[PDB]
Amino acid sequence: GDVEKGKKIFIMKCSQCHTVEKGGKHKTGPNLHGLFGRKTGQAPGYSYTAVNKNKGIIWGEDTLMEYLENPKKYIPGTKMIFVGIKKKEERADLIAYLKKATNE
Ligand code: HEC
Repeated sequence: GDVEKGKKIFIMKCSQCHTVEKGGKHKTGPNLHGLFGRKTGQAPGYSYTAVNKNKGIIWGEDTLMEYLENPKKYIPGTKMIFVGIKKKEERADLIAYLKKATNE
């Protein structure tokens, strides 16, 4: 996917609620650094819903592809208030950006 496009998607659709940098602060949503290969609900010091805490999946390329299409379908009860990203290419660009930025 395209990291620069993915970065723009992130800035416009996610960055008001999320940071990605190491040590980034929690806002409405959790800091996302380290997300890849980690279970749901593991950002240190963030208070998740019980459903996000107990979803029990590992974040990676394919689970982010599904989740970001319709968060509340993937985790009913989530407090992430976000309709989703319908186009797979936008999702794939965004996820390429996250795999860089949350690992950098
Ligand atoms: C822009 C498309 C994004 C992307 C890529 C993500 N979010 Fe959010 N998010 C928000 C809140 C309140 C939560 C916690 C939800 C809960 O506890 O039920 C989340 C959670 C996530 C995750 C899961 C993180 C984990 O550690 O399991 C992920 C992968 C994620 N988000 C990605 C809040 C918001 C928003 C507030 C209005 C907005 C906009 C976004 N998030 C957008 C995005």
